[PDB]
Amino acid sequence: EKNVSIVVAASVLSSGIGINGQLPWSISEDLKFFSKITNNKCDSNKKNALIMGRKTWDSIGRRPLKNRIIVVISSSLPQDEADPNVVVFRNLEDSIENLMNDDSIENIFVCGGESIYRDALKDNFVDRIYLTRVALEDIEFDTYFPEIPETFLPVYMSQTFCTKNISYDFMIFEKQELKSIDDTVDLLGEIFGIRKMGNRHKFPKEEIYNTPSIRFGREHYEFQYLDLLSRVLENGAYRENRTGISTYSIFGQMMRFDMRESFPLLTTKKVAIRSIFEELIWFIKGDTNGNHLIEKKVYIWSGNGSKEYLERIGLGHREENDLGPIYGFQWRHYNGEYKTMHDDYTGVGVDQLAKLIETLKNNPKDRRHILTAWNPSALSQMALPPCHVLSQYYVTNDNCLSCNLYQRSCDLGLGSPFNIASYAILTMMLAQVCGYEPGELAIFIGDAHIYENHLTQLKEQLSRTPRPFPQLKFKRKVENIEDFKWEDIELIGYYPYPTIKMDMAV
Amino acid sequence: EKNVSIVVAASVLSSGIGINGQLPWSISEDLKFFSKITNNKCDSNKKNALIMGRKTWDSIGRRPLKNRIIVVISSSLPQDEADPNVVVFRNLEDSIENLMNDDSIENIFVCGGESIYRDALKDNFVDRIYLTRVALEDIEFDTYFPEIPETFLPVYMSQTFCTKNISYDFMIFEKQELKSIDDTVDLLGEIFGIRKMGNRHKFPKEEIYNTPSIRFGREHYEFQYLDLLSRVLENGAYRENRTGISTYSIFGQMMRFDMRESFPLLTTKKVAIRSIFEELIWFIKGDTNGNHLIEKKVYIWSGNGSKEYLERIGLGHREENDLGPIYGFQWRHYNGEYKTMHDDYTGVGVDQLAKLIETLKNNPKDRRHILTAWNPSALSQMALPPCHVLSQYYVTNDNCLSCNLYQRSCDLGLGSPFNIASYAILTMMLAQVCGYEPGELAIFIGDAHIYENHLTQLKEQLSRTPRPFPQLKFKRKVENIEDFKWEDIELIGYYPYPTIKMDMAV
Ligand SMILES: NC(=O)C1=CN([C@@H]2O[C@H](COP(=O)(O)OP(=O)(O)OC[C@H]3O[C@@H](n4cnc5c(N)ncnc54)[C@H](OP(=O)(O)O)[C@@H]3O)[C@@H](O)[C@H]2O)C=CC1
Ligand SMILES: NC(=O)C1=CN([C@@H]2O[C@H](COP(=O)(O)OP(=O)(O)OC[C@H]3O[C@@H](n4cnc5c(N)ncnc54)[C@H](OP(=O)(O)O)[C@@H]3O)[C@@H](O)[C@H]2O)C=CC1
Ligand SMILES: CN(Cc1cnc2nc(N)nc(N)c2n1)c1ccc(C(=O)N[C@@H](CCC(=O)O)C(=O)O)cc1
Ligand SMILES: CN(Cc1cnc2nc(N)nc(N)c2n1)c1ccc(C(=O)N[C@@H](CCC(=O)O)C(=O)O)cc1
Ligand SMILES: Nc1nc2[nH]cc(Cc3ccc(C(=O)Nc4ccccc4CC(=O)O)cc3)c2c(=O)[nH]1
Ligand SMILES: Nc1nc2[nH]cc(Cc3ccc(C(=O)Nc4ccccc4CC(=O)O)cc3)c2c(=O)[nH]1
Ligand SMILES: O=c1[nH]c(=O)n([C@H]2C[C@H](O)[C@@H](COP(=O)(O)O)O2)cc1F
Ligand SMILES: O=c1[nH]c(=O)n([C@H]2C[C@H](O)[C@@H](COP(=O)(O)O)O2)cc1F
Repeated sequence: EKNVSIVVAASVLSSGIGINGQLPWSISEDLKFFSKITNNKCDSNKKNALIMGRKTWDSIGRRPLKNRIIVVISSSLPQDEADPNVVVFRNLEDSIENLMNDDSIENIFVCGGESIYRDALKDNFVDRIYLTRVALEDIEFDTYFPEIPETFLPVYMSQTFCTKNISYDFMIFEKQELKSIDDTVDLLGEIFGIRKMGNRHKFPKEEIYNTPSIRFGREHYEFQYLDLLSRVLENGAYRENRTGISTYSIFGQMMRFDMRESFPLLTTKKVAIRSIFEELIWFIKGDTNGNHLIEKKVYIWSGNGSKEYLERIGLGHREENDLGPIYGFQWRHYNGEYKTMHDDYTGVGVDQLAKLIETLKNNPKDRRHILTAWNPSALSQMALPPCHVLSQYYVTNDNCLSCNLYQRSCDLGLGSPFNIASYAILTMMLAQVCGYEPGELAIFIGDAHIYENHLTQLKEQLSRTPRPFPQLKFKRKVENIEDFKWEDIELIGYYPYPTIKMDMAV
Repeated sequence: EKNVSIVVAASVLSSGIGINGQLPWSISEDLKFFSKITNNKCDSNKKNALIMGRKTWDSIGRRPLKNRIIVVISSSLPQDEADPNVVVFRNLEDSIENLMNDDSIENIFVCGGESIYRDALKDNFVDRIYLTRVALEDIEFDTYFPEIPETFLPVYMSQTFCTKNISYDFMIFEKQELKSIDDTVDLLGEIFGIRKMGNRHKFPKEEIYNTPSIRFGREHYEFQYLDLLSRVLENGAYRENRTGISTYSIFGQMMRFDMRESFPLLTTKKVAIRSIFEELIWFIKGDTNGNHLIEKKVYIWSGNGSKEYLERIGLGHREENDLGPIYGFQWRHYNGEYKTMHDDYTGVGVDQLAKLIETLKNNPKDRRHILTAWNPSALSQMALPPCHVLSQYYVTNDNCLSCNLYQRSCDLGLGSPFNIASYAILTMMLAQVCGYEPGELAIFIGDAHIYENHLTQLKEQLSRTPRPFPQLKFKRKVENIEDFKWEDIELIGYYPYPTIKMDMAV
């Protein structure tokens, strides 16, 4: 009685694994994973057995794999005894004689085809599943991986990797069937109520924890957002704010995101990527005219730029969509005397974005690559004070550009998915203009909250197991950061769950 | 064969437990901990046995404890059979007959005196130790807790609690004697080198991990700093900077600190608390004269305020210790045209600190309580750009004041211990002026680094097991935040390790 594991690489949605007798992709790192996961043994005097169908045996050229014994399932192949590294059995059941005897076999792996996968789960022989989800779907398949039965639960999900612009994950599904420290902490939690800081930061309950079975393997960095969503539902204090819609708020959180091998665009909800870019390039160009976004069918700044909202906050004399000095006016013309959105401010103010780019490539190891937007002198003229307040940038020793963002207030339903993608794109743009590669993205949050009208929606989003991040590449290299266009951005491998509607609190 | 645990409350340094037949302190929460830790049982049809000496039996008034069987060790007391909850044995060895028979006893606890504690460890009967370290030392003891033998290792250290201005911890010492997820992550770490983000954030090795035996119980919030020290020693990239002393730097870190029941002043190194305050009140008053700190014997701003350093950065015309517009000039006179340190700036600039206090008590649930110091227009006039750049404050539903601080650059040897205490004191001052209690302190760090001349010192600091945080209380309630004086601050229960000398990089 030893371990039997399935190793497979299937597509993310349709679970396709083959086409015309070969794989529908060429991922080098995946083959290395298969080689290391099937050679992983504890006894040096034992070998691992790899069960596979005949057509798969034809796919690998009918040649043995080093340090392993290939078990071919076929009714026609002659049970040859010449090659000691290849053995043939007539049916799958007989091949599981590796259990009963043959103590020289330590582990068993089932890396066959649809025919072998299907009647290996149906016959209930599989203990573990090593799944390699690949983000390719608009191609043709003819051989699929069967649906994972409900007896299996995911226990690990790696970060999203990239090979030839193809995103892929690594998951582990397992078949389901000290206390002295935990008890002492519980007893101290009963004595001190909210005096013990642990009780102010309780672990989320299972009913609000996305994919609860993955306990120790929450490596995928979308969990940095889905678990922040859970921490708010658990510890969020019911509070009122400037709007009529109350929130559940906690203070002091952070999220990390990789940008080297993936793009932190959430997959549990279809995020409008075009509107994010059109807002970011709107900041970079220095524009404050709210109509230029409406002319491009971007209505995210319409609520805070209406005639009734401006008169309500004391800016009735201001024009319709004149948001005033905001993001992109403190970036390009800091401390500049703002008049209207039609005047020409070329030359006035401190150009932080220009000095940022000039410093990033003339002094990379400088510790002052900071782009701020909090101007106390201009706060009263703003239609809305800056939420993503201050950002710092960092050049690593391997010529990568990381980014840290502090956010005073975070709408986890609407603003947060945008802010993650927006500052990811901005870091990539700065990397190309300065000649670096994208690094990491860390977002530090002050007032992390959830609007009470988003409770039914965000609980729906938490019920969706995350999919691998897509890839974002630029089609051309620009000479100045202002020259970026929407046609220059190519989003590769984005297969999200259906979009979720959530109303903005004005 | 069941479990035998020691329960004891000893002083932090000398390990005193008694005086004149009674305890040297009155901590209510500690007695509740003893009651719950000795009643913790799994079988409802069994009771726990509490072994204690005769003099301890006199201390509790010779009356039984509910739901427990007290075992008194005494050579003179008559072995009475009347009370079934009290039994007397002639020696400690005979009393450990609870093991051999009497299956109605589930657990055994040794909460005796020095006489019972000493020959319970010497006879090697103890499996676990529940230690309650109390921060009282300048009093008189006559009964001590014996030194913990090397066979025990700490596995848990709770946060610092407060009762009647007395700080105390809870530790657990234990006697020393799935893999499928860990292996898959290791295999992916071999395939992808630094492409897997986990390899850029490696767990610190044991030789640089403070108190490595405490794996799952790093509750004490001094570990938020000692483990950041370890993460830098593990992943820190060797980089040069504006000074001649290179650093080991990582990007994007955070630390949490409780301020309700303790004061985050590091105990692994004696921190000059007076110099921290004199710098903070120097900021609050709006002063930029570097000599006023030297007149108060505070020389932390002498390196960056010398005649040779000012001429080196292009400010030769500036006076000797005229640091220019820095912290405390952007706080009180933001965007104010700076001349010299002798002029009168009363009225010019935006007073953030005043508007911060006015907003904290007139609109607590506001999400804009932000105090910034990054002014791009005044950066060129500064002797040193702001390190603690921007801070945000938050009022909880139970009238507590939390604080978030973003720090672009962090000298983990010198600036970090100061910044932790400085913004802790500032939050407490704002709480008293606004009528709140201290809450939490979260510090978000950009360039967290360690200067290479601090390597021998910081490794020494990592070899010291942390002690409970002290308490900081104000002697009087001030009417304005500027009225605070050093005589008004009382530091209670600070018993740190000896101070460590580290040179500042100018
Ligand atoms: N992405 C991935 O991880 C993997 C993908 N693949 C791909 O899948 C494709 C091949 O898989 P597939 O087409 O399903 O063929 P299979 O690999 O599953 O093998 C099929 C053969 O196995 C034998 N067989 C199957 N069931 C039985 C049975 N109940 N009793 C006796 N013999 C049986 C038959 O051999 P016979 O007719 O001779 O008796 C049959 O022709 C290829 O494109 C391959 O590249 C393969 C492995 C892994
Ligand atoms: N901080 C804490 O957690 C605790 C503190 N304390 C404090 O400690 C003080 C008391 O402890 P302490 O003074 O050490 O006295 P003890 O509680 O250790 O008990 C002493 C008595 O135990 C008996 N005894 C001890 N050793 C032996 C032996 N080898 N054989 C037979 N009998 C033995 C003797 O009784 P006899 O002479 O009658 O034979 C002796 O007088 C008190 O102040 C108490 O409050 C007590 C418990 C816990
Ligand atoms: C056609 N086929 C089946 C195949 C392909 N990809 C997979 N990918 C995954 N994740 N899981 C599988 N079971 C799997 N199976 C193949 C193809 C090549 C090799 C192979 O050459 N393996 C070498 C590895 C070669 C290398 O290191 O790049 C080995 O050492 O096992 C194995 C199976
Ligand atoms: C003198 N003495 C010994 C004593 C005192 N403090 C300690 N504190 C600690 N952490 N550990 C000990 N072993 C300990 N022992 C005492 C004093 C009072 C009670 C006592 O009354 N215990 C009640 C608790 C009373 C309450 O809940 O406040 C119980 O239910 O056990 C026990 C032992
Ligand atoms: N309270 C408050 N005020 C704000 N002022 C400005 C903002 C930024 C902001 C960011 C995002 C959206 C938004 O509608 N997103 C969204 C989400 C899911 C599906 C479709 C869309 C719309 C689309 O297809 O673009 C709106 C506003 C903002 C905020 O998020 N909250
Ligand atoms: N590179 C660089 N530039 C700086 N400019 C300004 C600072 C702030 C700062 C903070 C602390 C100290 C300092 O000497 N601490 C210390 C530590 C241990 C023992 C004794 C003392 C001195 C004492 O008793 O006060 C000096 C400077 C600072 C910095 O920390 N690093
Ligand atoms: O980029 C943004 N990100 C964001 O999260 N918000 C949300 C956060 C909050 O719900 C509201 C502003 O909070 P407040 O108006 O109280 O400062 O806008 C707005 C943005 F523009
Ligand atoms: O409050 C402070 N905290 C701090 O950590 N430093 C250190 C960090 C770094 O070692 C140096 C400034 O880094 P740089 O001069 O490169 O901006 O001062 C200075 C302060 F004033």
